Amino acid sequence: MEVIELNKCTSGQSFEVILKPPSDPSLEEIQKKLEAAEERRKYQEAELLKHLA
Amino acid sequence: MYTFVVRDENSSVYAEVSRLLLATGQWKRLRKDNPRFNLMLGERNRLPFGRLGHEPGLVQLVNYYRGADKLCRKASLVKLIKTSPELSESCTWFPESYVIYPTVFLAAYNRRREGREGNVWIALISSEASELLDFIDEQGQVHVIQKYLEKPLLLEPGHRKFDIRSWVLVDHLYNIYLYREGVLRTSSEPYNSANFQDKTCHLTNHCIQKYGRYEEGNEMFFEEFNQYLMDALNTTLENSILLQIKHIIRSCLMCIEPAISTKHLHYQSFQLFGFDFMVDEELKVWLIEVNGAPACAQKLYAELCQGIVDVAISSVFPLTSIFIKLHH
Amino acid sequence: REIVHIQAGQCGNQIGAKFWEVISDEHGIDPTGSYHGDSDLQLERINVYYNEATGNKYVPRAILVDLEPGTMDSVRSGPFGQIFRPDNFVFGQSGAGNNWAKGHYTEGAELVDSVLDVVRKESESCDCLQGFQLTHSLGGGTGSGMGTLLISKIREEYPDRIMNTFSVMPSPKVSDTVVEPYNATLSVHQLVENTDETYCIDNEALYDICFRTLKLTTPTYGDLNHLVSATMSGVTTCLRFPGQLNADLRKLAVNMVPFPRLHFFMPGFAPLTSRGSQQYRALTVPELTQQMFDSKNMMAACDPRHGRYLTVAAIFRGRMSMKEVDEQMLNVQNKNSSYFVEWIPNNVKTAVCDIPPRGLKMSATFIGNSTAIQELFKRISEQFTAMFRRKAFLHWYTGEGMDEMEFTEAESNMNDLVSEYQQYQDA
Amino acid sequence: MRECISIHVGQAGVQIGNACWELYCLEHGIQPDGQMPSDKTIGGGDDSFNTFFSETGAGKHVPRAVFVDLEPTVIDEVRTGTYRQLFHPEQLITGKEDAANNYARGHYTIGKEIIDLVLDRIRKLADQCTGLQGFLVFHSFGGGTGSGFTSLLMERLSVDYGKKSKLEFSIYPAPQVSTAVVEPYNSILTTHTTLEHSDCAFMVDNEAIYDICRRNLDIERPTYTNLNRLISQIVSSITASLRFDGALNVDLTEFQTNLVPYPRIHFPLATYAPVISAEKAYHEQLSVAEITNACFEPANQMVKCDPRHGKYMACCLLYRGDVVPKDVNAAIATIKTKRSIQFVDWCPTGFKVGINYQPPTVVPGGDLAKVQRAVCMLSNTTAIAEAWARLDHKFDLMYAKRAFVHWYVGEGMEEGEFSEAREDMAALEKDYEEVGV
Ligand SMILES: Nc1nc2c(ncn2[C@@H]2O[C@H](COP(=O)(O)OP(=O)(O)OP(=O)(O)O)[C@@H](O)[C@H]2O)c(=O)[nH]1
Ligand SMILES: Nc1ncnc2c1ncn2[C@@H]1O[C@H](COP(=O)(O)OP(=O)(O)CP(=O)(O)O)[C@@H](O)[C@H]1O
Ligand SMILES: Nc1nc2c(ncn2[C@@H]2O[C@H](COP(=O)(O)OP(=O)(O)O)[C@@H](O)[C@H]2O)c(=O)[nH]1
Ligand SMILES: COc1ccc2c(c1)NC(=O)CN2c1nc(Cl)nc2ccc(F)cc12
Ligand SMILES: [Ca+2]
Ligand SMILES: [Mg+2]
Ligand SMILES: [Mg+2]
Repeated sequence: MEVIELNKCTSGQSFEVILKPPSDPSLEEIQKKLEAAEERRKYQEAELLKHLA
Repeated sequence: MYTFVVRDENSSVYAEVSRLLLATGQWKRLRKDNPRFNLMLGERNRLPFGRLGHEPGLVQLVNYYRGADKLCRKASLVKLIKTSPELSESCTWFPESYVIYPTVFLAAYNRRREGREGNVWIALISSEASELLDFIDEQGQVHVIQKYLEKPLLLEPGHRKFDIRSWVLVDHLYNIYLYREGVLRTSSEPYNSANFQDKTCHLTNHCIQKYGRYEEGNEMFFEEFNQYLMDALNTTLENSILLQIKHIIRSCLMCIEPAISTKHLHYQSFQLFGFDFMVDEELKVWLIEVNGAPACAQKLYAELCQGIVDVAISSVFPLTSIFIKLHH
Repeated sequence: REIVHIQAGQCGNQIGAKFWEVISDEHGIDPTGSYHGDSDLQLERINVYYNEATGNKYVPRAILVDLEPGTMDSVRSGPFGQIFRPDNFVFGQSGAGNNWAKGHYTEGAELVDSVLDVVRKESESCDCLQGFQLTHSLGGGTGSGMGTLLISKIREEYPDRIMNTFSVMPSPKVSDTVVEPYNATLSVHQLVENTDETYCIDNEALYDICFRTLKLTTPTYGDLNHLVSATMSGVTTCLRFPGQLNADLRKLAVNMVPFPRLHFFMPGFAPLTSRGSQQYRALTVPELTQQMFDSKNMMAACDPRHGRYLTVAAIFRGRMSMKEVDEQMLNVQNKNSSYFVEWIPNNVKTAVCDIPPRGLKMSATFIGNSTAIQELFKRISEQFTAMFRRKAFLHWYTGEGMDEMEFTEAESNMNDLVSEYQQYQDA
Repeated sequence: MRECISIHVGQAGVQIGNACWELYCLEHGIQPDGQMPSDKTIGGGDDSFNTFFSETGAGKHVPRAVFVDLEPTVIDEVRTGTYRQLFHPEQLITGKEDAANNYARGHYTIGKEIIDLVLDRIRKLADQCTGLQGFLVFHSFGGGTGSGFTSLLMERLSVDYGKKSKLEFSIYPAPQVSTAVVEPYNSILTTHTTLEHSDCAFMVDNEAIYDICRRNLDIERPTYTNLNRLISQIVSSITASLRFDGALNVDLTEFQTNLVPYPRIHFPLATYAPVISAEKAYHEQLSVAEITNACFEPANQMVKCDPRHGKYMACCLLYRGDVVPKDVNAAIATIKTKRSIQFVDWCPTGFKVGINYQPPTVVPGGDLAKVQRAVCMLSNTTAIAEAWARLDHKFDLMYAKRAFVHWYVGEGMEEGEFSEAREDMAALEKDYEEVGV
């Protein structure tokens, strides 16, 4: 069991202890997909308003 | 009323646990996928342990021990014996075993060669290595090889091999319960040394007996066999064999208790095990296989499945004994 | 989050009126609109249902609609009649004669725009309008035919607000005329399409509860409507009062409705009480829980054991242990887990509110989306085709423009609805 | 010094944010008006607490916090609470209509109309920062705002701050305290769309916190304030190294370095002991070894699961109070023998220890008792995948029937995002299972 990097200070201490060794999309693409869902919405809503008509 | 689902339809044993449970009029079987169960009589592979114990207001119990496989798989049982210090690479009740994959065995086989000592082994039984090592690759999966017990204890009349199966039940509290009824699965074929390719005389598998001469179903229960020991050997089953069996069951299950205990867990396990032993000519008991999904012998199904319900199931869900508590 | 209430026709105005009495008493608002209550819990969410008027008075956000001046004059004469904003009385004079066609196509058409105008004035006052709740029956003509015509028009003007109805089902045990199955099948078609949430207040179930369980030999509408005001106060608890939930119509619709057309809820109430006579032992949380799931307490004549619960909301009113509520509710599920679908995990939700309703110390209101409601829609489909296979009484409707075809479609949509409820009873 | 911005989203996010910020103020000696007597660098400093607070020319200490709820009710209680003066109005952003437990409504419909206003009040804070580290994002998996707005926010942050780290504190959905039946839809959806944007996420299954509150606090029916004060204790433990002198986890990049070797598998299990009731008049104070052992009992974990049946890739012990290295190593040595602690073969078996001498702080009149020493283990064990299986089963059950799907499609989303998000999750459970066998 090996302690390895004791750092101390006034607040406390820290250290490691080895027991054993080993053996993104774009702003445009965001606004695109987002605005595709708002079109898919306005379609579905215009069909509703068409059917009401 | 408690509730329970069923997910191993081939379970001869829990087939009966299910039956008796219903007949109490206080248990109800739900659909296999119903999550609102108290008791999971679960499947044998990929049982979904990570889903038990998350149902508010439901105390959940299951009939297997997550991690128990380490004791019930030929290759892992060997790894457990060598690495766990509790068992020790030296335990006197396990035959020499090595795990060889197919793509120090030889070393000890040659220290034996240097003594020209018995050098039979098993998987499948050979005497020359090359004979065996060429078999494991002929299958493709992992195999393990073990000192064959060239000088086994043979019942007379018959000059016949056998193994002992003891049924052991571990409850949610990790009490270890040995069933009083054991069984000897006996070969009807006089063990012949030179011809190691004489299956049925070397392998005491009830199935392999595809018989009935000396005992019904090549099966000798404990009353008969103790009497034979008393008459033929001037001893008793307890003294000559059972002491060592309770030491082995106790030792194996004490070993893996930290890995599988459900003492503070959010669900609970019990499990039934079948332990298989080999008694040699010196009246020494040997552990061969530990079976995690064990079939009982028909005469006892009534008794053992009612004892499961009392000790493992009604202990948790309440509505002389047929077991010996093995004390740790 | 304001709600706009609309009550239409004989039945919708009579139960509509009781609702406002009942909940005006729970929020300490009196027949003048002046608050005289003890707890602040009564006013914290008063705006969901009431508009605050100058002088710090409260005026129900209620639009009162009838093709006839009869009932509506009785409301104005009733105990809380003065609370209602008078501009919100919208009414014709011809009546609708228990005729769906007159409600929907001829007489109602004349009057609907004036209703839509009062709806508009109310909506514009609104800060965040959740949607609408309508009280009507499906068996006459105004509430049935005009009622659904309004619902169609509201959804066109406010396509994205929530539409909630309290729909009284007709029953031969309490029936004005023989065309009620015609009127209700036509309306049920409308309701499947244009509401998010409808509470199926069956007059069959109200009748039996009055006869078998309250032992009322000869039940009036006033007896039935006592049951209806109890359920209505119940289901609206978690919208009018502060609690852990603090619900609104939309969250209610999201969690209760897995499939858009299956939005017909079975209400239930416990303890069943009869007007005037107060019994003096409070119930025990186990009693509320067993009773509220009891078919004898359902307000839709369906056997819950003949279907599966898709979803369930349960509301407990009074001082009691939320531990025992948790325990008693977890226990009826795990006892009768067969009757809840496996494929919507954890489909029973529960809430508690400290204020009990008037007269009782502790009460449980049940809201079930059970596939057993199909039994209701089958009952009415049978009475519908019993006459329609002979085209009986049809002339009352062909005389106002309607075609036989329109009946075949409505009949057909309802049998579809029943098939859909049947699909999930086996899933 | 490098600043850290806290973003609290949804009801669960905001109410937990309150719990934490109040705890921070207690621990740092800041008052409900943001006056810190002990700070002598008035109107400034690059002290360690200054990573979470800015100072004012009038010497007020102000959370580097942004609260955002699609609905005014919860953040309003902040606007009128004991710490109303602490925050600055434009950091408390509220909508009008909430997401109705609808991932798609919070992400697409209502998300699009506020995502710009929010990223602007966020950048207003990034501009008072000399060397921004990144973001701590607090949210529920279950709420529509919690799940859906958060993943839209997470996506833009990756865009406007590609170089800054993002850590998550995520409330995982528990039926007992749950308000909605669609939480498994929202959970999978938001995990899939946030996975590659989050550097490290600490899950807190409300089931686990609730039963710790019943068992170890003798609270009959835990409230959110019970769960949130206990949850901010754990949060404090995990952030102390950013707000205090130390040499372990001093910046948000170390969290990924110390606890996340493979980047997808970035869900470290938290275990916390000891949780001791303030009603217990007589309490025997637990030792270093007793509390380090409690870190390997599942009944203390932030998520119920069985680390014996997985493998570790990392481990931190964060102590607060009367603890010395020697006692820790004796307790580690004693524990190593008795417990089933298996690391992956490409990782060293061993612990990174961190000790802060200031003992845990308890908000006066809470349910937690003062204690001389506490510890919070952070362990990246594959056994947490159990929670993913649970969540993914519940999701397969509803989705096989497509129950509730229409609510989502009806806002923009496509049935496809459902199976796409579920396949990611299926990828995730396979990753875990690879590493842990
Ligand atoms: N631990 C804890 N969990 C909470 C708290 N508040 C809500 N939750 C959990 O969050 C889940 C739902 O997410 P919410 O945050 O409440 O919803 P939201 O973020 O406001 O999004 P909306 O749907 O628009 O309301 C529930 O299952 C709760 O268990 C809290 O204060 N503490
Ligand atoms: N080391 C050894 N020496 C001598 N005989 C041995 C032996 N190991 C096993 N045997 C005998 O040979 C048989 C080998 O088959 P094996 O033990 O694999 O069947 P099995 O035990 O897996 C069937 P079950 O799972 O139903 O108990 C053993 O059952 C025993 O009869
Ligand atoms: N429960 C209840 N049902 C009613 C009441 N009044 C009428 N109904 C039912 O409603 C149907 C008649 O419709 P009605 O509303 O009176 O006609 P409308 O005035 O044109 O809307 C009948 O089947 C009655 O059973 C009432 O006060 N209570
Ligand atoms: C089945 O799953 C849910 C059912 C219902 C609801 C819900 C989830 N979650 C919500 O936010 C709205 N809500 C409720 N709404 C209204 Cl109006 N009354 C209620 C009364 C009791 C109750 F338990 C819930 C509600
Ligand atoms: Ca300073
Ligand atoms: Mg009438
Ligand atoms: Mg909210």
